[PDB]
Amino acid sequence: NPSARIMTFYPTMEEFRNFSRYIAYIESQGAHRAGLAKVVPPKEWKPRASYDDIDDLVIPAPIQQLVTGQSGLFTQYNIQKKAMTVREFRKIANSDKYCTPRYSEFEELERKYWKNLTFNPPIYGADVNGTLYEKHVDEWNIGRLRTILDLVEKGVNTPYLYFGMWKTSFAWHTEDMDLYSINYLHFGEPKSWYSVPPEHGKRLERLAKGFFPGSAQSCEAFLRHKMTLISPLMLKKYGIPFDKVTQEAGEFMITFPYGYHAGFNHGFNCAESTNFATRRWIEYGKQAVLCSCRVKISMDVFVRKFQPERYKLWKAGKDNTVIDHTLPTPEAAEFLK
Ligand SMILES: [Cl-]
Ligand SMILES: [Zn+2]
Ligand SMILES: [Zn+2]
Repeated sequence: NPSARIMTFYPTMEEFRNFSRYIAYIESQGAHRAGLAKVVPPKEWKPRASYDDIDDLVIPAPIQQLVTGQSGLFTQYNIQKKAMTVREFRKIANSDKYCTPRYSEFEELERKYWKNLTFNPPIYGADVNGTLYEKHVDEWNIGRLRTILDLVEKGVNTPYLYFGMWKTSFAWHTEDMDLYSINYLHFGEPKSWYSVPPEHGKRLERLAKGFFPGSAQSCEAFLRHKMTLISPLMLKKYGIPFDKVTQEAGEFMITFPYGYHAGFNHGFNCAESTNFATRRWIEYGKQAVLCSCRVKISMDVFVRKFQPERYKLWKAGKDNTVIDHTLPTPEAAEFLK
């Protein structure tokens, strides 16, 4: 993948059955170079039979997202609201005040998103501790991915739900500890995404530091606050390489270590997310620039199990390793030959 473009995968039931193995395969194809990838599950596969029974589910901390800014540069302020049900949320999402505008092409809804993001602050039913997967579903269960991340246990290994409405957005960020993430769109309107290849993440970081010097002087890793919104036109103007994709109901999105992403919701929808790891991530986690002011994992456990050679060297602070973002996960051995 020398273009480092967002790749889409259509695994067959046999390919899909093993998660970490498929993640290894996609990586062998160079999916990780984009920072983001799309996986379409086999037609037969459904994580839940019906999403009709979830009306009385509680969103405990709804956030009214207030955006301030101009000419492609913005800051999102999350005003916590009183707990509400999925029924209360769906009624607001679909109301004449908060419903999706009329549009033809996606290019139109995007244009409208970046014009109106500062007006009529929507509510986002974000970071809801729970799962919509049924107990019995073994393939790609966000609640139990059984990645090397489980070594921490031996609360970022838990799943979170997101109830979105038109114009609700997520700011530019990599995952905490520069981890991988899985995002499944359970039902509803699409979710649009923007991605910066990990090989260019430092150019986005540099750009963001230039625009928000107050923020940068206050916290080294200020993008981790998940408050910074940057227009694709601003990225294009400052020559930051990026790509866009639209995830539709019943699709999976994978974010890779140090793969900056941001996006917005088209209308009323629900998506489940969690973090996961591969052997590749261990150097990403060790090297990660964290938020000072303000999720932190002690790498020691991983460096003792997978890098025993470099353990005494790293503990000392002599492990001068340099991350190659083009390199696939060791696990992709069986798929690279
Ligand atoms: Cl327009
Ligand atoms: Zn994310
Ligand atoms: Zn901070």
